[PDB]
Amino acid sequence: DRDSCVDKSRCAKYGYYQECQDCCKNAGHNGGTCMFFKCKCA
Repeated sequence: DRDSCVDKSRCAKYGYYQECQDCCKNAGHNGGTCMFFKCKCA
């Protein structure tokens, strides 16, 4: 799942966000980036 770090990932139009970032390290994606109003990861 990790909905909280994919769709419900509390981000902006574009940017970065340490929450989804650090979550995504743990997930093993790599890290996160904001766009187009959510945080997505690798």
